[PDB]
Amino acid sequence: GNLPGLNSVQSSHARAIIGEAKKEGVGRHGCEAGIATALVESNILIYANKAVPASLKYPHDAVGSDHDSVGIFQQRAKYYPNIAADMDPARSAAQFFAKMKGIKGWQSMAVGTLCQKVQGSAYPDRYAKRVSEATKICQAGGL
Ligand SMILES: [Zn+2]
Ligand SMILES: [Zn+2]
Repeated sequence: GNLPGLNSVQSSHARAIIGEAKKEGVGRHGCEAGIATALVESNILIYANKAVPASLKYPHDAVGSDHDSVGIFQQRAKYYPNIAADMDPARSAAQFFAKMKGIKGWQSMAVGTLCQKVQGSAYPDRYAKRVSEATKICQAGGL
């Protein structure tokens, strides 16, 4: 059925993230970072943004108005110009994991801090508060 604490939509999205974690070989630690980030930024839903016209032309579970942030990871269109990718769970995850891997020391870095660095966020506390669930969800997905 569904993953721990996720409805069927969130579950679908998380499975796509977890699947890309396997493909990219980031292990549970990587998966924890991806899911924890997804929970904070969007609660694992695909957001569009009025501020980015092209994003309304892709399937989305809701609309938000944070900067030019789009998708599950709230990747800024400024920096991530391919909106198709930003609005696709698997491809958007690949974009997260790609940046995460370029961070020297990520494999043994605390998850909260790792998400902060990847997202350019100002506080790790938000992501850290979500790791317990991210683990449960990653485990249930096969990582
Ligand atoms: Zn870990
Ligand atoms: Zn700003």
